[PDB]
Amino acid sequence: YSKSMIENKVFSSCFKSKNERVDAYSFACSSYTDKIEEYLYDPANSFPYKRGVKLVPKENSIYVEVGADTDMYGICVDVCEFSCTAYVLPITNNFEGYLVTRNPSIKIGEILDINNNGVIIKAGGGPPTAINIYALSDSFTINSINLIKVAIFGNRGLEKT
Amino acid sequence: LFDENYYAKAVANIIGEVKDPIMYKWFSPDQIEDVDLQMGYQKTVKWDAFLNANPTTIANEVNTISTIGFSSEVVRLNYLKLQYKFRHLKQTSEKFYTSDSYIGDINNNLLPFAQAYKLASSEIIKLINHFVLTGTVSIQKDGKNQKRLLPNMYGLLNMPEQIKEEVASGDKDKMDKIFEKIEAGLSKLELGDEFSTPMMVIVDPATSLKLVKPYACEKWEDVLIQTIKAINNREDVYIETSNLLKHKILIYPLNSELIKFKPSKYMLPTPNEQVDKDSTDVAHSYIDFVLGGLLATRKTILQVNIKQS
Amino acid sequence: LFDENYYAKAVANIIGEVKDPIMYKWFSPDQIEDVDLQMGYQKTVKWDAFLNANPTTIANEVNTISTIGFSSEVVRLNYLKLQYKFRHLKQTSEKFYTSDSYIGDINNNLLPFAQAYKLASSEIIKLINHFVLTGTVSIQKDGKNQKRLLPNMYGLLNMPEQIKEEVASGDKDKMDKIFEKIEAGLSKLELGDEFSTPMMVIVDPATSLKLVKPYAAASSCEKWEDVLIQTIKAINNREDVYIETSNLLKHKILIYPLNSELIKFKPSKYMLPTPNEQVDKDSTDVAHSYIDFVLGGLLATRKTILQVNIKQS
Amino acid sequence: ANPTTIANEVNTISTIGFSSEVVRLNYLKLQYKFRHLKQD
Amino acid sequence: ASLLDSNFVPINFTEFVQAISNTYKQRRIQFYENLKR
Repeated sequence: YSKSMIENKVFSSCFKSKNERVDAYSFACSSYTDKIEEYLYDPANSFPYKRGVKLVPKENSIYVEVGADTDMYGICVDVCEFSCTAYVLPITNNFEGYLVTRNPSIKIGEILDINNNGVIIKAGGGPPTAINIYALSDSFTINSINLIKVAIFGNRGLEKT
Repeated sequence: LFDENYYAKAVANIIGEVKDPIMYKWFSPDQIEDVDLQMGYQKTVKWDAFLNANPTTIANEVNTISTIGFSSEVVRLNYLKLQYKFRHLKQTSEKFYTSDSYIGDINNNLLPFAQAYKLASSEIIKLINHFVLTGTVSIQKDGKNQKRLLPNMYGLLNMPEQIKEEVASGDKDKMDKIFEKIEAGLSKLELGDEFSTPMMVIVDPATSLKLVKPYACEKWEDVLIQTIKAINNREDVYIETSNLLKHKILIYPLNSELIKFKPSKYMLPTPNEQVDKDSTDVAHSYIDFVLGGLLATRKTILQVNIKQS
Repeated sequence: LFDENYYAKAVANIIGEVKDPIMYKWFSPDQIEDVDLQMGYQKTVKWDAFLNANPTTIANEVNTISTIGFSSEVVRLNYLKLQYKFRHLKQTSEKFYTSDSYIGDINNNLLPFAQAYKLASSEIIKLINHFVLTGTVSIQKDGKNQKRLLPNMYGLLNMPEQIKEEVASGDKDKMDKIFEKIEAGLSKLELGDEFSTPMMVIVDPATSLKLVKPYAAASSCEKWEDVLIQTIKAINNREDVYIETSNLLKHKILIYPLNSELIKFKPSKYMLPTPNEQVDKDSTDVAHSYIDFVLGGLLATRKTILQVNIKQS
Repeated sequence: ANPTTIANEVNTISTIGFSSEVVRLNYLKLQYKFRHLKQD
Repeated sequence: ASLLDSNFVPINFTEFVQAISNTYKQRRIQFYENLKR
């Protein structure tokens, strides 16, 4: 898929709850001194936008591919499809923003984990979580893709259950 | 300054395209008085006088004359400073994104500084209006994840020591019960000698729909207006509909001696001097605003809440 | 501005000491035309006409006349913006690192901004020349770890739909076999109606050294270079033929006409290195600067480039 | 490293390094002694 | 509007960049004028 996604016959119809857009600005709270890196991504394997990515050093360049929490390099916050370039916030930096999830029913304050597809899921799935992820809001569906506001702050000392 | 600060130049050139806040319609021109304070608290002192005894008749010789006393009251108001950040294109980079009849990256959702500032200012003004009407700060339709605010920072709906009426969920569709509660609140209202003043009523869209129903060839709105005219010395009575309210009715006078808005003269959005820059074409800018400053006398606002559950 | 930006003043003062790119010798003056773009795509439309029938004889009264049609084709080119960063010394800190013979910190490899910018610009110009000649961007002699580029971004060596010939490994020293392949490629060339134009050939140093041997029993008064020139003149309507040696090439011979109607170079006006306004500063004596450059913009008609590769393995 | 493609927001950019080489030339003094007749 | 002309004084960085581009174009033109194959 894509982020921008088209001519319309008519325009689409308060200030509240207007941020529920797939192409919304990922950082709920931004900050200067946040490190952002550029990498290449596979244009036919998996679309890394708003997903946890890992570094795959290929024979021609270092790419980023959707990955699990065990081998996560960071979070892909934006993509330039013209150059097929992914922008990554390293895991060493804090993040507070909207990410792609696969569970349409997640409550606030729950512990979360990133799966092999770079997707937010409940931490009770069984895999030992290695990152501190907490749900700051209930998951909402855009009609279909599920998004959720999360706070990610570093790695977890001892893997939980 | 305009020879050096392109952003200040653009803000000056486009400041006039931001529409006026709708909160001005809820107050009289004399009720609003700006103050000089960004963040902190300000103490307002109100003086009064009273008669100690009956006046003294001046006849022949007399030295013992009745006296007039004085009293004072101190009120503290809190003001809060808030900020927002937005991204935009750079001035030296706008030329490479000036397309036909528009400027900016449609794919990247990047806009020129002037347009971005205008949109951000409009959104912040909407938020300020919501805070003034309600007294709470939230960005969700459910009204949750509210930002905790300082004490002595109240809106019209949540101001304490006012008349509060509740309509039970079983009577949520009975306009007769709603009007009975409204009459009870109006009876409990205390305006004293300042009763000769125009009155303002704010209602939600559902209540607005219910009001135009026939009275049980007369309308509930007409009956309410007559009832309010009975108490306000038959002055003007204004009715307003706001989507920021839900199952709430607000009634209050427009007299500057009872309810006064003393906002900071920096309350409306103002650009900040700091602009984030790097080697790319994307920059960041900051907008400041100030919240707080509503003062009201006791028992001068009627707030009716119609419970839904 | 020069009263406020010492870096801009120094760049203006020292910009003239950067040598011109060597890629200018591979194109005619008319073949290069600047464009105003940094990143994105640009479309070019070429118009053609054709005859529908025989001409109509005009005699007495005629209302029906033979018509002439038209056709068009669209070509899309891509451009890419790239940047580099380099550290240097703060302007006010140069006096504390001035020496009797030089300025800068040898022990820490710190230079004045002017010299650092000159060296970085020279390196970037070399990289741009390599990209223009070969069509790939890399910093390794092996040629691997290539930076992925945009589509419709090609060089003279990797332009698709051209004539490619391969001299086998066993004949890597047989100049006769090399000339056989060259003649086959020249025969396969299709210049259309623009054949009467000068031609340009670029060769590696090894091939250039082989080209000065007497023509082969060895023949006198004639060289392999002369034989090649005559062969190319046999197809270019006896026009001029130029030969160049480039160390960037390796066992490669590139032949193409110097005609703007067939091959054109429309580079961005900011293709050559340009300083960036942003300068990183802190409480120390070390500052950072940025240089920008734009790549892309080579257009060529199909089947007008001959690329002969001599195989070693 | 390879150059950085400036698109959208990025602050991590490939760098260009510098080096300084010091060239030293050594000069040595040498002598011979030979016998002759005072002023076979 | 070129760095070759010492009488030219840029006002801002955009003018400086334009002058740099014009200087590069003029240098290329001069090289092609002086070139003799």
